[PDB]
Amino acid sequence: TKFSIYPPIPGEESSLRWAGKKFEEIPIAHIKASHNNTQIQVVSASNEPLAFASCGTEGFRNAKKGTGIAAQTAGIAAAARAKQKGVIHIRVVVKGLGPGRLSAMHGLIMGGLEVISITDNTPIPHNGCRPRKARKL
Amino acid sequence: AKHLKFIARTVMVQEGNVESAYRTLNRILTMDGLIEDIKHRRYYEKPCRRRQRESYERCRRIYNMEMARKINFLMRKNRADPWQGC
Amino acid sequence: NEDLPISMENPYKEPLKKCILCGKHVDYKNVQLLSQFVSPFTGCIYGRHITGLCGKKQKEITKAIKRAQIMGFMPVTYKDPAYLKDPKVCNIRYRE
Amino acid sequence: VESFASMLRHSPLTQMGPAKDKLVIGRIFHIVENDLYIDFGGKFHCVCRRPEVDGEKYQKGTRVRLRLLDLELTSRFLGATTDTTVLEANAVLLGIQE
Amino acid sequence: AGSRLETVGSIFSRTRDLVRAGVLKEKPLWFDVYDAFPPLREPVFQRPRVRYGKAKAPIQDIWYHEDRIRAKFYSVYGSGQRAFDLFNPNFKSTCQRFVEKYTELQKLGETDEEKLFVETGKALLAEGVILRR
RNA sequence: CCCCACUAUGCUUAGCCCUAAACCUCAACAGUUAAAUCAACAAAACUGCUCGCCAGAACACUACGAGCCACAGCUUAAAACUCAAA
Ligand code: FES
Ligand SMILES: [K+]
Ligand SMILES: [Mg+2]
Ligand SMILES: [Mg+2]
Ligand SMILES: [Mg+2]
Ligand SMILES: [Mg+2]
Ligand SMILES: [Mg+2]
Repeated sequence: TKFSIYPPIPGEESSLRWAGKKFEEIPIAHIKASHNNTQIQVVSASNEPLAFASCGTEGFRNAKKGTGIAAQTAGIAAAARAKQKGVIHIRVVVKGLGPGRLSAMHGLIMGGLEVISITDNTPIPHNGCRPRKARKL
Repeated sequence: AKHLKFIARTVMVQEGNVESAYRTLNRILTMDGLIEDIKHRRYYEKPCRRRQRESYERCRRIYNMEMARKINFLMRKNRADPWQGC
Repeated sequence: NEDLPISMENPYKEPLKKCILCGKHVDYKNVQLLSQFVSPFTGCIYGRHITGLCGKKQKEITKAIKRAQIMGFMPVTYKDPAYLKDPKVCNIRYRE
Repeated sequence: VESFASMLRHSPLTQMGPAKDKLVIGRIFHIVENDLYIDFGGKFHCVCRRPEVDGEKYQKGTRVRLRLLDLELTSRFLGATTDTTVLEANAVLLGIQE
Repeated sequence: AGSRLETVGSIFSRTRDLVRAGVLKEKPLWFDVYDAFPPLREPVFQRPRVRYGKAKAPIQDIWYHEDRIRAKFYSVYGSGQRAFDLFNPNFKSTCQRFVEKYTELQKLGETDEEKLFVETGKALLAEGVILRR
């Protein structure tokens, strides 16, 4: 059967299973990659928070938060605290284009969780709020 | 917000190749213009500057395609000289 | 002299090229057709350099897509998964 | 006496009409390594690559079958009042004339 | 020596004026030949002009009646599988034979374009020329 | 100038104010591509007809007068002295 990049539809039945569970039952790792900090929160399919870790909660301070190593450490900590609640497979939802966008997932993988899908949900307004002025540096 | 989740901007991983899935998602977001839109929306671009930039890119593209067409058209003559010596 | 050339419109003039939707009606309720010109992952409307449509039909498709989206017929942020297996008419590849 | 108008009207080139996708017979008159210069009766010759199949058979004076695409390759470029010409025809080499 | 103003008059006019003015002692070797057998146009320099507005070149497109028939043939039966031999001054293509038969039928019958086409096809098939639509 | 916070203001309604590199820096209509095309550059060169405007620089998007829902405002807009330039 040809592999499909497109996620399974909850309505249409599919044979894809991960440890006996369907796609819409897998826990979700929400990564927020800001410019100066990265946040990782693992939740269940029913939105029950299982684990949380950020670069600031792992001791990094000021500009050290906005680095790849800090995001990797936060991902490792979140993966550990989630594995302590029975999480193996996760669906990744990344938000933002910060330096920890990929390092957080690297940490999550290195912590023992298996990624089955990657989703981007960065806020893209269709021209809503007016952004701030450009810096004159 | 009011849409179904895990349908938009979503890529499934094949055989545990997470890096490949991420690079494919990056290609998709860049091709659909989402990445440049996000990067441009960080600060406000004035309407006059936006119009100038759009005109500049349009004319740049037109000129580049025309020059490429000219070079490809004149590339046919670049072969071994058939009348060497004379 | 009978062999002299005669004034005449070009008989070998090839028929002028047509877009795939020429002569067909674009309706906002035909979500299946309108879904063939949007990105599967973001729902963004493809430009004419990708769709290959003429300006008139490009405008028609754009207006129909916006009308269907605002009237509760078409999703905005993604292509409806039911139309993911329809014929591909857009010149775009994600190597996916 | 036959006038020029009659000659043009009854010329094979005139009778051929449009030159696109027309099968013609050409003759090899010059060879430069694997480049074959073929005259098919037009104003310009066409330069073809020696086929990988029975390439040895393609020698000077050989009769070949061609599919004409353009009698002369020209193109007007940006900022030019006159077309730029390569002084060659465009054709595809099909094979040798049995 | 003569004047080098190639943009004023022609070589003949300049040489003639300089000879009559006494600047040139003797006429050049070509002057008498030019005077006896002049060209159709005096070779005077002119700057080519780009056309604008409704000004158009007077060059006409070369068309014949049979071209229509040819077009329809090339649109119906397509390009003949037989190849053209442009080196032969009297080459006859399948389309040319179709044209000749069409004209003979027109001169020996009525004028109905579709009927002429169909009957011409029947006649060519009767003669034994393959014609795949 | 960089970071944070927050006003007038950007928004709607009813009135004002009447200014912009308000520029394609090309006045409106009609016509021509023939002449040496043509100072230069910009944006190929011209013709007919009409309205508006301009006659060295600066003084001066100024002073005075007049008009204006404008009162540190807008339109129109000089002169004296000075210079051989601009
Ligand atoms: S080409 Fe005719 S409607 Fe698009
Ligand atoms: K301007
Ligand atoms: Mg403006
Ligand atoms: Mg006026
Ligand atoms: Mg006026
Ligand atoms: Mg003055
Ligand atoms: Mg004033």
